[PDB]
Amino acid sequence: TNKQVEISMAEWDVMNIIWDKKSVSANEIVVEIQKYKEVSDKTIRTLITRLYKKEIIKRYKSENIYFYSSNIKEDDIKMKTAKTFLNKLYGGDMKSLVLNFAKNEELNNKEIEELRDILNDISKK
Amino acid sequence: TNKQVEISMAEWDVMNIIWDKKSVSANEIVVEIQKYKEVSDKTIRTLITRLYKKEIIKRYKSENIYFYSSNIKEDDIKMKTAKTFLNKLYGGDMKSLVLNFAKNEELNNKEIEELRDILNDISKK
DNA sequence: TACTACATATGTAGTA
DNA sequence: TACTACATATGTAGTA
Repeated sequence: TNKQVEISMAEWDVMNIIWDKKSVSANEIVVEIQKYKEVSDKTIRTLITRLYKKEIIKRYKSENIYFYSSNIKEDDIKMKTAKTFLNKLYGGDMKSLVLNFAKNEELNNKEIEELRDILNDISKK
Repeated sequence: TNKQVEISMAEWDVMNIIWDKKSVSANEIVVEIQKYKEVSDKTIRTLITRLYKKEIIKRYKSENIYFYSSNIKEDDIKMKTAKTFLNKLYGGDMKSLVLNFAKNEELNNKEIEELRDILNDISKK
């Protein structure tokens, strides 16, 4: 038995990379994340170490280098995070959140329609 | 000039109450929040104090009691939080998040249709 | 790669 | 109501 599966806000950047590349080396994660923000190799490795310790990822040695892989279902931890978020910011109501989106004009009719599409597509049995 | 407007995860419970009741007393916030979880008067007041200090709320004295009110646009801070969330968990793609919802079966066709509705309703000019 | 360091934050709550 | 206390966490990063 265990508890709360945790992913600090800054940790998602590491996990999204681990989930996206299935099996990766710290160095890899490090270069990938730098491709879009100023972060030190050490900092990222701390995140890596921390995830590894919370057991959200596992590893094995390949050459003499460590390669990491997810030890948690992505769809599940993101979904749990999202409900938390939705409850706190909208009393868990996708409507209330999709409506706050249109309102603040964070969506152009092109995206509004693509959505309405896919979404109409889901209702379709 | 100033910076980052902050609302710790536990703070939203206080703000949602301040935004919902327009002008409130700490005591009020305290009873309201207890109506759904075990939290001490002091704890909640700390949140209140902290928000007040970050200037996300202001106050005036009424009888000799303090009444607080929002000093920030709700639609704006929630929206900023949501983009942050969406970028981190879905590379900012409402589709990708609405699809993760249906998938994990966090939505019954009733809600799926209400959504598709309102949403189809938004595309409607 | 493994530990350690560390200012700031966070969730809880106690003293003045 | 105002401060203080405090374990744990968090984002950054340095030493072994």
